Amino acid sequence: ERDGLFCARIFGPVKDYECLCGKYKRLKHRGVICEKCGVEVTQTKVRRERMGHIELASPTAHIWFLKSLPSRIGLLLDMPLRDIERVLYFESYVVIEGGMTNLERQQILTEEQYLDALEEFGDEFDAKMGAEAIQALLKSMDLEQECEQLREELNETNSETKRKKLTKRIKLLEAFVQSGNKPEWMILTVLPVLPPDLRPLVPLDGGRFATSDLNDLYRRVINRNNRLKRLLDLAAPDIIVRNEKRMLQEAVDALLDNGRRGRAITGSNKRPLKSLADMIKGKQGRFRQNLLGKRVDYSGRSVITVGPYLRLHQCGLPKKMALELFKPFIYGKLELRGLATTIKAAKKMVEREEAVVWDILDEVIREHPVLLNRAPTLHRLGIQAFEPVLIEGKAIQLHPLVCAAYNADFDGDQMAVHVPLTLEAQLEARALMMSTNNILSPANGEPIIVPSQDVVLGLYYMTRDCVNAKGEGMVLTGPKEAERLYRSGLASLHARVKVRITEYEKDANGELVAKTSLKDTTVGRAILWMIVPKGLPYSIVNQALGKKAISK
Amino acid sequence: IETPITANFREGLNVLQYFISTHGARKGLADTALKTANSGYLTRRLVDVA
Amino acid sequence: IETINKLNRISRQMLQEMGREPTPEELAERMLMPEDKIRKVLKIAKEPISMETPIGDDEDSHLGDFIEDTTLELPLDSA
Amino acid sequence: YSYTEKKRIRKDFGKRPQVLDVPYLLSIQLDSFQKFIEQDPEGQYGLEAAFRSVFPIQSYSGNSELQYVSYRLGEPVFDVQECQIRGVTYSAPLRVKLRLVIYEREAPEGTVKDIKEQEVYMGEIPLMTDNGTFVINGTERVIVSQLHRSPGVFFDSDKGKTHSSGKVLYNARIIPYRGSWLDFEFDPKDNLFVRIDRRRKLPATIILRALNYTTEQILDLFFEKVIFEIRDNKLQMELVPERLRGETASFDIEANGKVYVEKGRRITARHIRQLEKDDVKLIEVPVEYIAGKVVAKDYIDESTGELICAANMELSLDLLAKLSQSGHKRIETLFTNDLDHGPYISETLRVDPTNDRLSALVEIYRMMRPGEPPTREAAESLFENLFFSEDRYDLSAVGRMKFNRSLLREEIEGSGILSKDDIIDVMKKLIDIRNGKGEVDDIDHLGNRRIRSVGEMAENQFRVGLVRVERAVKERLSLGDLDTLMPQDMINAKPISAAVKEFFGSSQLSQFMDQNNPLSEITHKRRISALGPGGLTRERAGFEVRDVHPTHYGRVCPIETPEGPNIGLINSLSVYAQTNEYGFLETPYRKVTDGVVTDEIHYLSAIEEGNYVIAQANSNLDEEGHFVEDLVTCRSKGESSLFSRDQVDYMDVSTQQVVSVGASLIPFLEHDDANRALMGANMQRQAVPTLRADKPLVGTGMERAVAVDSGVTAVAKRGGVVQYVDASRIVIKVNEDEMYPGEAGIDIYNLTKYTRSNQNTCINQMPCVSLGEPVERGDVLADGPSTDLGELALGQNMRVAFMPWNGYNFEDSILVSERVVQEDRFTTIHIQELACVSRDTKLGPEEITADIPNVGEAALSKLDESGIVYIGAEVTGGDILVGKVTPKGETQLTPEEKLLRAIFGEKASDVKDSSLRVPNGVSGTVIDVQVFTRDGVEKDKRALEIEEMQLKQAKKDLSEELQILEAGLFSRIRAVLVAGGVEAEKLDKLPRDRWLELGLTDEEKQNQLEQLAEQYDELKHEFEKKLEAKRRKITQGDDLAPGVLKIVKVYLAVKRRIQPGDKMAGRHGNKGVISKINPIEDMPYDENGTPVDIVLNPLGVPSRMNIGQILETHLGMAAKGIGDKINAMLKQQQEVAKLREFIQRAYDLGADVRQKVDLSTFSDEEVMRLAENLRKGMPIATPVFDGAKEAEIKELLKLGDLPTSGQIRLYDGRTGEQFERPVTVGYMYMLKLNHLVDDKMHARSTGSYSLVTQQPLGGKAQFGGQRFGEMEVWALEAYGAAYTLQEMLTVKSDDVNGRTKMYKNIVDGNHQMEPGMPESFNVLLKEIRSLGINIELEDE
Repeated sequence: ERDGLFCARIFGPVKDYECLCGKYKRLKHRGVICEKCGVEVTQTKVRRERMGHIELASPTAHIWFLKSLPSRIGLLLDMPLRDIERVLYFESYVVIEGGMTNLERQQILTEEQYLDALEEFGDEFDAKMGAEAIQALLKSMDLEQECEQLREELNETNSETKRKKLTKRIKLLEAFVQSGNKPEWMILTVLPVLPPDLRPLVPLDGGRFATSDLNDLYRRVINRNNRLKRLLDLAAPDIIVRNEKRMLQEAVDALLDNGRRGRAITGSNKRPLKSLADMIKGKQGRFRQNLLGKRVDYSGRSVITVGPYLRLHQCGLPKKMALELFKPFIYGKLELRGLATTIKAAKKMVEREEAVVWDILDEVIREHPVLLNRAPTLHRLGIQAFEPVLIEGKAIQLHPLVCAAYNADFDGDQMAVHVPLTLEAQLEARALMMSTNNILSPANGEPIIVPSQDVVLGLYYMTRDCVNAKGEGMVLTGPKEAERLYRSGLASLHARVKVRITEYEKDANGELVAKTSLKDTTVGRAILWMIVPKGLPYSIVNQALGKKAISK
Repeated sequence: IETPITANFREGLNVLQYFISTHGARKGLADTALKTANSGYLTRRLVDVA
Repeated sequence: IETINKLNRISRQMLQEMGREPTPEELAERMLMPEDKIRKVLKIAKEPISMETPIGDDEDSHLGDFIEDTTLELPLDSA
Repeated sequence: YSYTEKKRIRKDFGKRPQVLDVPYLLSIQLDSFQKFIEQDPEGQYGLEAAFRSVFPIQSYSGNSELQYVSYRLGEPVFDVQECQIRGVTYSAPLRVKLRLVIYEREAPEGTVKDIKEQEVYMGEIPLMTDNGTFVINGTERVIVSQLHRSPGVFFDSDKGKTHSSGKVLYNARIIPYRGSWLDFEFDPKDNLFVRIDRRRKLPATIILRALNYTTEQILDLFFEKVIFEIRDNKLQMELVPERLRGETASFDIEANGKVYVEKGRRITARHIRQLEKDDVKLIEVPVEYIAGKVVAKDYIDESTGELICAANMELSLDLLAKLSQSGHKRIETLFTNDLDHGPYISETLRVDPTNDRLSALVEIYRMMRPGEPPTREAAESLFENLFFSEDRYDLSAVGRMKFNRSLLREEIEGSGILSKDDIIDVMKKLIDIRNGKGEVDDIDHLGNRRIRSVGEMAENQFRVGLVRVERAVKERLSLGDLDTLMPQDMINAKPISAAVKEFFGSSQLSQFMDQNNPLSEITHKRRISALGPGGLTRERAGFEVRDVHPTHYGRVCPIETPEGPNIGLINSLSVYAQTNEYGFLETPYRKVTDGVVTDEIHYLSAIEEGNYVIAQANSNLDEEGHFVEDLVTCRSKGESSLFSRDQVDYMDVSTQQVVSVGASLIPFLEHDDANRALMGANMQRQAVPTLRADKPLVGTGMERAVAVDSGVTAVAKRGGVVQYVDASRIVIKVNEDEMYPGEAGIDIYNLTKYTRSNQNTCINQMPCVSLGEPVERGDVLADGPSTDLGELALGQNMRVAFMPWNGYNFEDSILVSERVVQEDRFTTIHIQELACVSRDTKLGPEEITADIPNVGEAALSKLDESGIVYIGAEVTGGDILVGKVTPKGETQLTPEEKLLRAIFGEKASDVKDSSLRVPNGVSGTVIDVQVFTRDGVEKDKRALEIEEMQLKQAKKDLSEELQILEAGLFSRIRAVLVAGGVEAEKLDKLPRDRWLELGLTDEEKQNQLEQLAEQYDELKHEFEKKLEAKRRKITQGDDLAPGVLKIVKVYLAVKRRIQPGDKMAGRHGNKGVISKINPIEDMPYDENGTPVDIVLNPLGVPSRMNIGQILETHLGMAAKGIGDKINAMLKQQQEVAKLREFIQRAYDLGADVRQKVDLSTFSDEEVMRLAENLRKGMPIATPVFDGAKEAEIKELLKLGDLPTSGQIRLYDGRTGEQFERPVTVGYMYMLKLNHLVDDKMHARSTGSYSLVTQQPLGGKAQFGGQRFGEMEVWALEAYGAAYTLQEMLTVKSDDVNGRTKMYKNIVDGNHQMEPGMPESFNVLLKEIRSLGINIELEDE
């Protein structure tokens, strides 16, 4: 409608550069106000960054300015919350400023007391109802005089409670003065309207309409404002005016903070509407759902797989992940070499799954980082980067040694895959969050690899001894001879066999010291020493290798 | 409990000992399942502080 | 609103007499009006659904993000 | 022994005999459904109680009334199959007989003015099938066993954690069924406070004063009176000698004698009995003892006339002097001296400022609704309607019984409202418990909570609907005319039907039936949920409620409940438990009379269980005699101890009475942990059927009952000779003993093939009976989706070896072989629904045209002239299924596209392309399409094809029945003609339809022939009427959603073979995942014939404190050895007698067996069929908590010519080396959840976004991005990375310009970021500005 909530004249056009009546085609016409509908031909995103306003008849007190602790309104006015509540809800009248010596500012009178005091005097007893009285009091009050009075009173008495109260009041007054705000701005005469894009009204797929509770709240507020205007224009009685003002105050409250001081407004079916206070304060609010963490493009979730099939800084990914995430790079490097005509044809060629598509994807995945995630991400090791390799089976493989880093056992969990696009992010993921660079835990200087695997138990068994059964009673020259003797199927890895171990120790400057001697050991321990490079002593592997042993 | 279990999982158990250990097993399970959230709240607080 | 109220009062007697939902053909024959008007009234007379209605039995995810944005274009057509 | 048991016999290792009868699993459901509907004039159950409590209704005038007579249940309109296919709510109409009786205003009781009666339709009520499904909108929903507390009074104590000094306080809550609860709590100031609906705390005496009670009456009812006498110089009292318990004597007690009690010493028991034997009557007590007490009654002044001293006043010297001068020498004083009593009511009276009943009513009215002036009439009416109203305040008959049992009353039946003495008795019991006499009631006790079933929920919904409709009737009757208005136009059927539909479609209890396997349906219908409306919430639940109470023995299964936030809240009802008429769970026991266990069974509740003693089922039965051990272990009051023979009261039936089926199906339950058993039960109830169902080798003894009570198999209600067998229809001839003379003795059963559910799988009914095999009542003629012959086949039996590998059994994973995939093992069938709807727009009607622009022959070769895929076509993800076009208006185009169109010169008509496509990665085959249109739109020559196909598929069973009946009638006519005359050669040559035209002699045979002709005509008319009714139902079954022209459902079927990425587990809970599929060559193998198929991980097995799968593997190895021996003996034709002897010797191996195998009475063909069935290994069974020891396992291994150790070395399929230690190998039964990697895996780069935030959506169906929470943000902050965080946050979630610039740079090969401003930040700024806050781009 030409005067509705999301009217095209106030908030701009609905479609992309199109008027209301569909007359202003030829997008060239920009900024031309129509004579029939009056719609400025602009883009659709204009409605996103603009808002409206509502002209109210009677001023309204901001609910969250006095309901929020410690009731800053009552602190600035030196009045408890019950009194300002009785004043705002039109339960009792308050004296704004009394020229006579009978009463002064901040004096409450009931219905009978007001009538008794009004029949005696006249033309000097200033008293209004709720919001108007509070606005007049905030306008007539002086901040400097009150600050001077408080500073003079604090020098005389030093009562702890009263001193702290006056100190907090002086702090609030000084902050209000230095902020440059005006006390008249506390009341509300013209309230803003939420942009139409933040409160959408689109038809659902089921042939029905999906409305918003904020639209209903704004409609209620507008209806109450129109009723108040019609009552004021027709000289409504005092009781009806008070009731309408109370209803308008309740509507403003429900629009700002729906149902926290009393009973919430009944919603559509059974549940009450949520207001902006619920969208800001609640756990499902915008802060911890669209600012800190939210949905991200170029992402995926997949199932884990149990098999190394690669090296430490590499992981196994199915063809599809890059089937759906690396397609922009596919199109880019297709336009690079020119194997495809256009992007629209390259999309169809990828949808046909040709062999050249996979041949190009193999180069797309060549040396490309990818972030793996396990929910929840408690410590730093929950976010690491690797490089994928195309395999069969549509489940992502996980590194065996990062099971203690992600704290995710192979019981059928789900891993998150993310792809960095910018060279900056790719380089900072390749350098910083690599499994080779980040090997220690952030908690202590110990290696985070404290493993499971009765496989490793069998390693420990290799590092064990046994009976003197067939195979013991020889001497071997090096670990390779023991490896050959064990692989040929001649003896076990428990034979007490002296091995000619050539051990290397670091020098005082950083060089290596070569020394060869015989060591009484077994075959498995010799194989383990062979696995150990030429940079560690032999006295550490000479004992049983358990959990703490391999950790050390 | 005053009367403990005498058998083990190798020779088998009866209904009494199984029912008397189940209410402790599920008790611990519910305890850790409810504390996995208090731990997350503590992590949230510690991240917000520092 | 008056036409909808009359149609509802007629459907109330139709369901009391027959026991089944009132068919549009019989309603149009009794109202002496074409079926197009009855169809349009039955289509328009529907209360809009709220935006915070939970999709499932659990009150975990509401209807906040369940509708796709088919108004603006996508990067594909832009490129 | 039935034929289903004769096909194959399960070796049961039962130590104790089974004397009870296995009850029906889904018994509570059907019992409640009957009690809610079945007509009962004397029973107050369901609609009867509803119309008895609501009607007769009284209006304000009281001249016209509406009385209830009875109700009538309608007939089902459509069949269950039609309601499931189309989507119509299966229900029956309801007709209630209501009488309108109008009295006269002139005559006092003149009721001869208007008396009418009529049947009114109040709406439809959804019925229940044999299984228990609720067909709502074409979906099978189920409401299941809400758990709440029984209405009554509950006394509890505060176990600290909220106090000021640390004093144990008490409270008593009244839980009603409809109304507001009352809470009587003890204030830490030793005061009794009352709360109504948790609004405001009032004194405890205001409610008593509101019931017309004075102070003296309250003091007399609560406290006791003691008489004090005075004769001008003394203070004598009638002291009872048994009241001096715990009283310090402050004077010398002298009662006509010497000093009895010394001054300073307390009163002892010996002094009590001495003074009692002395017969003390009067004691001269000093003045200090009396001065300081509280009077009981009001002593008026006979001289003046005013009140000298009122009640509840402390005594003093002047008061005693005035009372002595007035003449009151019989002072009645209360007795409050020690902990035996308490002056709490006195303090309550002192605090309470009210004086009379009027002030009490005023205070109650001010508390209930503040801000309103209190009036006498309105307050009195409110106080009478809140609690003293029958239609408003009434809990239950069970509620009244519980109230009387709590107050220790004698009668268990009373009124529905509370009286003036019930509250007084409750307060007296509460103060007695406070004094230290009673006991605090427990909440976890089953005697304090109850279950609300389908019947009670439906009754509550009907009560709400009837209250709403009676409010409407009261609104409509007080204004309308009493003569021209009919009762059919006053009552509207919209509110009741709307409430019923809301309850059956959107309530928390109404959940979709998990139809993965029949075991899931059983454990879901036999569930008990404590979440939903009426009970506690997910957040309110704490630790004290979720713990298993010792009273849950044999009632609630403690090892079957979903984990996470719903742990210990939604449990499984045990097998032998049953819900009585009061709503409490009970378990059948056996009477023990002086050690002799008889066949007498008595059901006991929790309160009745906590009083007697129960002996466990492990006691040895001495051939129907007494106990063997002198000290038998038994349980009572929550403690187990050794009792003698005469101390045994009841005995349990078996050991499976505590654990339900879904958790007791484990072969070895006592060898597993509680958490392990819970996880195994969950993995078993969430299992998925396979392609070829095979019975499990290891199992239990109650699987037959579950398979026959699941209701998915063919239930033989009569039993007889099966005549015709087919893949979809089976007929069976009922025997002459059960054949009724009225109807025909032939039963037809239609096999439901590939039924659609909300858990899409392969749901079919495969026939099992052959041609010429008779069956009896209670057999299985056809199996289901996950049921084998007489058993419930969930997964599949495969070989499993416990040994490490090169990393394929890293952490509790599953490594499989290639033969599993080659033999189609672990293969399912998925059915994905795809619905294309046709809706007309505001600018153009919607049409369906096969001709789609920009579509070649590739996509049109598999489409009909209308645009529908041929039934039987194999499609791949990306093909168009339904051709739908939309008219498009004049759309503006960019000058580039205009120049391109001018260059090419093509037409390019404005027609949208909104046709339905197959989702990516889905290559399957369409089973059958369904086209649903409204009555206005014509079928358009397309639905006619499927309609004719359905009609050809139909008219089969009806035609066969008609032909059989006609043949029987012709045989009867031939028999009558033979009995009448000699007609043998002139009947077969003549046609069958020309037998009624032959005219015989004028005798009784002519009349018989005429009667038979009339019967044939009646049968033909009945067939024609049935055909007309079927056609009418088909015609009227064209209901469509408003604003919808046509709906085309595809129901695409996909094979989805086994591939790595699926979760697999067993019954003990060995959950994992398919690591890889290695070929049969690279797998370990045995010495002779059995290569290893599955390799498990022995890492996490010994750490989870459960043997389990080890014993299962050993028993499976024994069964496989027995089966291999049977197969080897069957491959030769040596002798059938040798096979019989071997089978007998194998089945008679158990020393103490429960069931004796009878094989000598079987024939040769039966033994051959048994051997052919056991070729795949004999099914070994064992009861719950009663498993065979290791000795019996070793004996069974030795029987099948296997090593007694059960651990055999293997050979590696890669190098061929022999391992050091042998390997534990054997057959096991593996299962798998849905957990499909095709559905779990979901990734997207670009796509649809949100509206308010322009952010991607979340979910597989949504096809959107993935959530990036704050934990990953903190992890990135801990790192030195700064670009990844911002790239994921701002230019991938909301900023359209940034993401489109990045896309343009990537498609052109630039890899540039160019960050911008987040749209979510702008949204937050606008949201903050909406509140009236100024934030305007603070620059540098």
